[PDB]
Amino acid sequence: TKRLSVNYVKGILQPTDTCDIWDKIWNFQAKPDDLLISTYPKAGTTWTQEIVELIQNEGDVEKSKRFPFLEMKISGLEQAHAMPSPRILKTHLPFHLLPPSLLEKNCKIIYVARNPKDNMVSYYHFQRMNKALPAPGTWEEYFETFLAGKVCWGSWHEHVKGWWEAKDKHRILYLFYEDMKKNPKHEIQKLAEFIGKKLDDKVLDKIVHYTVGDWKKHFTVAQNERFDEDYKKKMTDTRLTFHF
Repeated sequence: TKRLSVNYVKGILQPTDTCDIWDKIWNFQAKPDDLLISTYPKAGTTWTQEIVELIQNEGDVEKSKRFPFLEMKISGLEQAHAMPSPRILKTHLPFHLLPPSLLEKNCKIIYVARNPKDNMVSYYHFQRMNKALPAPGTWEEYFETFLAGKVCWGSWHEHVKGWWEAKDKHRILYLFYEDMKKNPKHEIQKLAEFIGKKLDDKVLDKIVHYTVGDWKKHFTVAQNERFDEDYKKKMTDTRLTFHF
């Protein structure tokens, strides 16, 4: 499949059909009970959405009863527009580019961050499959492209940091993909509680049943030391912190 056009919009690479609708995305109309799931690409968006659906129903069979990406257009705006409330919305936007209605209405946002080395590997494969995304080049090229943030939705570093800095003054639950992998029950309960559910010592277990390090096989040691030196320079407010 031939690849589609990708261009800078407000400082980040995006699919050109996204770019073509920027003022529509920006002017997105949120509702107070909207729940937004925000992640860098391949940082757990689908997984988090499933857990959230399940949280909202608790019962696994009535869940086939509702997904739109604010920014996307093959559009996320249209599917959002015609969805009943409470809506579950998705985005890969960096925090400073979030449609302002989402903050004016004080909607609950769940951000999920993933360690950048596994995220780089996943995003590399994603770009290999997805026509709407730029050609990733070889792995060795891609490593440098990602390190520089020359990918859709911008630098991973800017992304996670911007969202982390936001959590103080905006209604954001900041989760780590690795924590969800290690201690799901603990994370599902945090998520439940953020969303307003006082759930059960045993409803958790149903969702826990029903719903890291791999990057080491892909990075050379040289790539790794270069990555870490770069990271140390970009990431200087070390309350923010990842398991690798």
